Amino acid sequence: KLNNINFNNISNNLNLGIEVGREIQNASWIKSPFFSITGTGADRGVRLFSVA
Amino acid sequence: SQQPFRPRIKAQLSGSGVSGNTDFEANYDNLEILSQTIYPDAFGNSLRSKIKAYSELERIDFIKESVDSLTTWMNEERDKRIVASLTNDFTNYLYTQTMNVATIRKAIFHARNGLKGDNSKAFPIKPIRATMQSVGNVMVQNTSYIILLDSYQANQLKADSEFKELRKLYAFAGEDKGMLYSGLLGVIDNCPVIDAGVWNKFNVGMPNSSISDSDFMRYLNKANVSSIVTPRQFKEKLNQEINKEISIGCLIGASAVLLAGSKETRFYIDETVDAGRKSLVGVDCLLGVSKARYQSTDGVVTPYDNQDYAVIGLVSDME
Amino acid sequence: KELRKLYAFAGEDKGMLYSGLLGVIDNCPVIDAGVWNKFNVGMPNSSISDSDFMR
Amino acid sequence: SQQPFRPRIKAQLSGSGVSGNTDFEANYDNLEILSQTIYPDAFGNSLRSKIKAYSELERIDFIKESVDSLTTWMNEERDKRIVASLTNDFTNYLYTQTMNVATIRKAIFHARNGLKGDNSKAFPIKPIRATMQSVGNVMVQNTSYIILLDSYQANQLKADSEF
Amino acid sequence: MKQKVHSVSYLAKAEFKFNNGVYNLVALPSGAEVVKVSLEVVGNPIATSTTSVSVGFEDETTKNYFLTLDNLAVDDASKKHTTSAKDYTATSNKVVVAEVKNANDNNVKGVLRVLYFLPSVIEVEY
Amino acid sequence: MKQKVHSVSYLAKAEFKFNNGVYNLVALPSGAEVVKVSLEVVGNPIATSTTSVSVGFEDETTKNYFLTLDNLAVDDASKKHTTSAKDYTATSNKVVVAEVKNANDNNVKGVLRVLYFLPSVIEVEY
Repeated sequence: KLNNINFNNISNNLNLGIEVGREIQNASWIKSPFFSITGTGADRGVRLFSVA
Repeated sequence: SQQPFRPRIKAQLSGSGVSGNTDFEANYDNLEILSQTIYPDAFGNSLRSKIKAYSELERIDFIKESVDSLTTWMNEERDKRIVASLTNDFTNYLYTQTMNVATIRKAIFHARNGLKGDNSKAFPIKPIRATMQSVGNVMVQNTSYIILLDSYQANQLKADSEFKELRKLYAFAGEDKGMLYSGLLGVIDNCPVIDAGVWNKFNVGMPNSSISDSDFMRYLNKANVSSIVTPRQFKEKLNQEINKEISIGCLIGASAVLLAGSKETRFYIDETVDAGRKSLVGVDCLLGVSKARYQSTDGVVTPYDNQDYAVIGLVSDME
Repeated sequence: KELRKLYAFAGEDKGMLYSGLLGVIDNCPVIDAGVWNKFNVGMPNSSISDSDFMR
Repeated sequence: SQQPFRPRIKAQLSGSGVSGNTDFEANYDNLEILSQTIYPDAFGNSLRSKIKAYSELERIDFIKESVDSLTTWMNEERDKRIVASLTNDFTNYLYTQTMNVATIRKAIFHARNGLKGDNSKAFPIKPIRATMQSVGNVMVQNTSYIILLDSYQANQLKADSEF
Repeated sequence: MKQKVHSVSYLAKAEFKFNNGVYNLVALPSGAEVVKVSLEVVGNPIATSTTSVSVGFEDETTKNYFLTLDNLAVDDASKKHTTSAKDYTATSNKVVVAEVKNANDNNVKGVLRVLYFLPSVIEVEY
Repeated sequence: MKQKVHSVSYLAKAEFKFNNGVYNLVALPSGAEVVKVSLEVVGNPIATSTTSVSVGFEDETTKNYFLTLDNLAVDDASKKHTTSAKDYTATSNKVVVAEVKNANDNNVKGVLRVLYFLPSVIEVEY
């Protein structure tokens, strides 16, 4: 076992240093159609009552 | 310093939380962070000329022609890598016997909410664009993905009754002026539908189960991927449920494929072959291509764990 | 479909089929709210467990 | 100086190339040039007249009438050269019982993607025109060919529901 | 008298330890012209030995396309070295492997040498 | 598929006129991969000419590592050319020689062609 085929992709190259992404990007993007219904006026579909 | 790149995503919380007076520690939430590593790959091609007297005899300008040819070969290798990584082992896909607008809609809202072909609950796919529009007085957000169909699939979609209905509607309305005339597919549900071609030996297109395993596999990095399901193996998988070849398209959202490094190419012109008579023109590239597919950093099972981040497969019988 | 055709003749609810939306039906806007999953809010369905809803 | 003409096309490169550290000489590509040779052909027609006495008798201006009819003949015969060479020995074709827009769409798809009627592989036929057009924001390349049907196929197409 | 010839040539050499199993020995590119495949057994195979070696391809079920080699302890002269009688143009990327079975020997080794030409071609005039 | 292969090869031809003695024919460097050794008899060996040649190394006592030709006139056709069955890796600078004895002939000559690869390797990925 001296000169056999090594199936070692470039991930097994000890000259490469990995670089980690500069920012962790967020996997959350969705907005829902409820912030616009909600309100204080009596006409709103979801009415907020101010209660001290 | 085009080292292997590691981008990371922050999963979002799905925990029950804690009720009225129970303590936080009774149900902590996990801050699951996921990562991928994109290793580069080196590939290139060369052209050796004839003797100088023979090139000016046959009136072939070898440097010009070889640079042009190698530029084209290089662009096609790049895109074939992007598409091969984009189309192996779909974790999420829909199979239909003939492409139609119903299946494109199914895919678009499967991506909008997060669902799988078995009507499961995966994760919402981030779109290429997402805007706040106003229906009457309610602010909704509408998404725009990119649907890359195979040309057999675009030909199936053109002969679809509801697609003709929708083109009639657009005509009465007047927005996609010049798509049905120009043979294009236009926008369906805010999402541009594109005939992306057919994969052949000369240029890139959406693959099909007619391609050979080795011919498809020589375009995967094999350090950037975990498993490998070629279109032929994917056809065998879908066959376990008759002898029809399949055709593959993709709904893609933002960052479905990640390119690390420098997609620029290098040209090596050696005018010193055979003491200066002959000539060599080489073109080389080092590029990391990977389908966006993040793995759990520590150990945790998560909807994002071994799943295509922004790719739904769209499989139809190529006929 | 035929109501969208009528709207297009009249030219009133512009964009609510090129954008995938649903628009207004009888003065009242129709809205795709989404699907209820473990991640964000949508309209519920019978698939949800009783306990998960009652929470 | 209308000699036999020889035009040439540069074939598109294929072939694996080299990967990793393998040097270029392990897989040289072939810059392949294809040529055709077109040889000219002489053809013509002629009209002879009757005796001068008969031409003036029947008040036939022979030079004029003969010239315009021979012009029409020359036009038709050049066009028939073109059509015969165009229709000889199809290497790639589609058959159908009746001409419908399904088959025309299939033919445009086949031409743009280098497919044969049996889905075998070929090269993408170059179009009369090609353009970059934006759909949403994706730039697509649309192609215009030319479809030449006869009268019977044009009828079969007009009797098509999809048409 | 024009022709197209292969000007680039490689020799791959690989050792395996004559245990049981298969060994991924030689990596052939596509279109490569294999002109020599030779196996040399370095060692003293004891008498009463069943060790059998077979050099071939991995993609084929039986791994004995190129060479077979049995009875290593019978006339140590025609079993020490064995060259393949077959040439081969690689239609695709290939893996020349060697499969060994019934191995009942110690410190016996195999050196495989594969001389093959690369798929490149140049035009030659004579 | 990574591997390391020799890319440089030399053919060395030498001729010797079949007298008695040894002849320093081929020079091998350390690490050379002898992939072919062949000996060709140019001439018409006499009937009952019991001359005998053997090709091997000079540092070994019996110079018959590669080839041995006896009875050069019985099956002349199969005796014109003989190829060695062995492949060799030179661990030091070697000298391939031919020892020819019992030489009782005239005009008979030998040509030894030795094809060997050089010690250099390059890394090839397929």
